[PDB]
Amino acid sequence: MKNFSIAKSRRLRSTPYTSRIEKQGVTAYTIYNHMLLPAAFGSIEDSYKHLKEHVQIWDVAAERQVEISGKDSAELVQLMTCRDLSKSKIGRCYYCPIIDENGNLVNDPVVLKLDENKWWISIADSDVIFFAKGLASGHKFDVKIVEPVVDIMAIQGPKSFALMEKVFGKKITELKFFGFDYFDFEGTKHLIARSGWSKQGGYEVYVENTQSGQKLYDHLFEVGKEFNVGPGCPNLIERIESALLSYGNDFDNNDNPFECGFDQYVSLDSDINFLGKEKLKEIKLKGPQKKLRGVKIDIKEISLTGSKNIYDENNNVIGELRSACYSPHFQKVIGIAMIKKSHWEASQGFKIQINDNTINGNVCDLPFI
Amino acid sequence: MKNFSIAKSRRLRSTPYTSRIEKQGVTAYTIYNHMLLPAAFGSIEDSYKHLKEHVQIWDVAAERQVEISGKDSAELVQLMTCRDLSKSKIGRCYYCPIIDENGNLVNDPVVLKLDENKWWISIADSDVIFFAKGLASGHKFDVKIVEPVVDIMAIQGPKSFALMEKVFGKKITELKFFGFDYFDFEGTKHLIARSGWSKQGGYEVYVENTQSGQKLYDHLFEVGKEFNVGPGCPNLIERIESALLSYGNDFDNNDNPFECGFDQYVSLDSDINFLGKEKLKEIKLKGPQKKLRGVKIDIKEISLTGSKNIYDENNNVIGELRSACYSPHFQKVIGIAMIKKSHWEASQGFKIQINDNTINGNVCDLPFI
Ligand SMILES: Nc1nc2c(c(=O)[nH]1)N[C@@H](CNc1ccc(C(=O)N[C@@H](CCC(=O)O)C(=O)O)cc1)CN2
Ligand SMILES: Nc1nc2c(c(=O)[nH]1)N[C@@H](CNc1ccc(C(=O)N[C@@H](CCC(=O)O)C(=O)O)cc1)CN2
Ligand code: NA
Ligand code: NA
Repeated sequence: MKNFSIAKSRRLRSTPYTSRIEKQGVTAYTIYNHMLLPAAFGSIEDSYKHLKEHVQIWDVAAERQVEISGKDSAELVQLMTCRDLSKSKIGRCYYCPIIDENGNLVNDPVVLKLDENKWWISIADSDVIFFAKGLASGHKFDVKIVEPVVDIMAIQGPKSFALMEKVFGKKITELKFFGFDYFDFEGTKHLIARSGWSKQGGYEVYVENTQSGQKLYDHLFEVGKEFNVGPGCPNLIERIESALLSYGNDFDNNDNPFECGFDQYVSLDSDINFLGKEKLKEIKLKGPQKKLRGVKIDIKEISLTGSKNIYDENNNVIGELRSACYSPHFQKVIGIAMIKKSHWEASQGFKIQINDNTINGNVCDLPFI
Repeated sequence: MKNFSIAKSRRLRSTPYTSRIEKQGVTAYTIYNHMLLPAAFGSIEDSYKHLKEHVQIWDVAAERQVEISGKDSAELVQLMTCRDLSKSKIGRCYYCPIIDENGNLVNDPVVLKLDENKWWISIADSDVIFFAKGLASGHKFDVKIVEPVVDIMAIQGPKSFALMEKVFGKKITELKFFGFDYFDFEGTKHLIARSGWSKQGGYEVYVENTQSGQKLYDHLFEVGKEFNVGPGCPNLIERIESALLSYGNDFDNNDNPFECGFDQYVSLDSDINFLGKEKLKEIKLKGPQKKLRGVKIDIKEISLTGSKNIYDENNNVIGELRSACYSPHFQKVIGIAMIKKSHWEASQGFKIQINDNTINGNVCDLPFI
């Protein structure tokens, strides 16, 4: 078979939105944090054009929360990330690389400061919950760690602002990027952040009152018709163009923040303790020997399922292509590659095999646009 | 909406066997430890009948290892589990429930004792590696923790013994259940355990020398025609009939081992140090308020994708059905359910609404067969 079906089970968790999206045209799934995440609603290029011009409602429930509350909750959150949260404020979100004893990436969540003693870690695809539980047990921290009943619905695209203002009024229009607050829908208060995994604008509703969230989802579709609302999901083209990086795809637990472009989030000259601070000082002094870069490849199609080596002019491996797609903007294939320091330079040439032919590419900066 | 395609990416990791199985009729995948695990090679019933009669070779590379080595390794491994490993022997495997600060299940791995200071933890679907790393950081344990390059291939079914003897000769016939040793294939030594996720007999080859394991895979198909060898995968029907439990399906991180039938593996009266030991003591003294039980249901079809409530005659929830299938042995649907203390007794009747029919069922003992 060309395509393979996904085998559902309790373990591949469904979401509060599954039954809806399956009547709205979902065509493919991925699995993210042991949960169904839509991967396509038909054509990826059509979804991309629609996202950049209208507004979409997304089931991103698979962006699970790790809730850490209690006396030592701030310190435990800080312990896991190289980002300095000492001046963090309630009502703000923070992109926080989580690192291990080697200084290597575990996850790249968004952290929400709900209170000094209550934090939500909105995670990429790894079981941060068990990292946090292990750390807390070993450090004898006085915290409570749970995966709360939170199921994010995102509203993304340039008409997200107009749609959300229609539903919630003027107060939501004051919400700054990466801020959050609480908004009433039909008597129920929901936490809503201005965030999401696109650079096309919008919001993430952190649904705790599940039935009210399901009704809000339906209401967004009913009153969003004038904005050409449609279902959607994180878009491969958009996210590669925007260089929105994906744990497990572009970087993994063998990479450190300096190999990923996370330099601005590694706080080494402050007094905070975090895992691997250690080794991260050593890595920053010497400099990385590999780094994520963009590539352009002159061909019109690709289906990347895993890493592909890229090669030099002497057929020595000089990097690894990790994410890729056809970009209508460039009218060629673009992608994200971990490249050796020999071939870093924007415009450096390389060779790659697609099917059984050697095809030329060039290295470029991120983001692409 | 009926079946949905899986969307492949680097993050949904492929295995050393992917290219082979995709020429051998794989039709459906699940995701297990962020890795492709085959779910079907066409009809599940036909796969079931074949496994019960003959022999299958399985890609179960998604059964990842956590390797913990060094001076404090034995201690860290024991810290994670309620099972007493104090008299553990090199060359043996042990079923070892992994427990958190609440006494709840994180994973139900098989632990292989390679040396006093080298342990492999063969895991179910959760990121045990990060639990280990967290604990090790807090305790400042002198350990190395890695996910090694190990990609299990299983050989399962009543003809597995004869096929393996064919390849490896008499000495493999000496291997006892849950034992392992090293066996030469074409000059490469492979760790082989008598284990696997069926009750139909066989082995798991812990392939480290990937190229050699791939050659072995091919060789088993070539020499296994005598035994009607075929490809396959863990089988829903067989595993429910055999009462083999799956983390994330039958039990999860809100359940403790006394709710799951793991009592024999919980060591409370020895001197071992592990997480939640106090709380398991508290919990054992009250007794569980819910437990896993078997059910039989009077219909011939089901497609279970999540928990389904099961009811008494006056419409109160008495439990949650978590895994189910049609069983050709029973000529009816069977399953595994978390049932409330009020309604455990074998033979207790219940009702379940499936679409337009209320269907009768009853509670029963595990295992079924
Ligand atoms: N809830 C929420 N949770 C998340 C994601 C999200 O999407 N929203 N995405 C995954 C984690 N990855 C990212 C990647 C990028 C961003 C993001 O939005 N980044 C801004 C960072 C802004 C900043 O640095 O302050 C950027 O322009 O790069 C957020 C999460 C999983 N967790
Ligand atoms: N490598 C290996 N690793 C594993 C699995 C496996 O399948 N093999 N399976 C997953 C964990 N679950 C199980 C469930 C049952 C068994 C099993 O085999 N149980 C015997 C227990 C025998 C004993 O306790 O000694 C039984 O008959 O119930 C093994 C792993 C993930 N890790
Ligand atoms: Na989701
Ligand atoms: Na696998």
